[PDB]
Amino acid sequence: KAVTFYEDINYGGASVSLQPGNYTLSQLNTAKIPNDWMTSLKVPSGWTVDVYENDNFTGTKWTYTSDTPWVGNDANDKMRSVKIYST
Amino acid sequence: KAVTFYEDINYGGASVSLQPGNYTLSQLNTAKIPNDWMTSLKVPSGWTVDVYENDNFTGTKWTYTSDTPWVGNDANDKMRSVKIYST
Ligand SMILES: [Ca+2]
Ligand SMILES: [Ca+2]
Repeated sequence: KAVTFYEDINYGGASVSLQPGNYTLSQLNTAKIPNDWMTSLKVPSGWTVDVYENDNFTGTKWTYTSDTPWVGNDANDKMRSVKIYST
Repeated sequence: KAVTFYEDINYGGASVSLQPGNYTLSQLNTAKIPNDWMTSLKVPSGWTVDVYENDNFTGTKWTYTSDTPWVGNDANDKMRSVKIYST
């Protein structure tokens, strides 16, 4: 079980999987996730993904609790930090 | 659906709408919300707005879960950071 983040719409392009945790921009980059890059994601059942517009879990927050082929026009290519929960 | 913050009592004066997220003072300013300015707000049903006296989600916290024509004497013109939840 992991959250997989995808570069392109409908789970296309480059992908990176992450376990639960609170990942800053620098930490995302080390995990090979660039800024302003995420477009779709797969979320395990029962899990929560809080996607933040700015670093350090600030700015607009978009929340996903299931597989999402398109994050929305506002959220597209905006992720700079993320909190992942298995609850 | 958005939280709309208003300059004056009873939803008067300048207004700015924000999606869920954790907004610092600088982020509020970029969204055109000055410090010590907010007097009333509209909150979508089921949402929570935590209004903080100081930057970075510290100091006194005032909580609103419905449309509020007057934030209260203590809370008036004090917002410097805010957390908005759709839950
Ligand atoms: Ca993309
Ligand atoms: Ca005011």
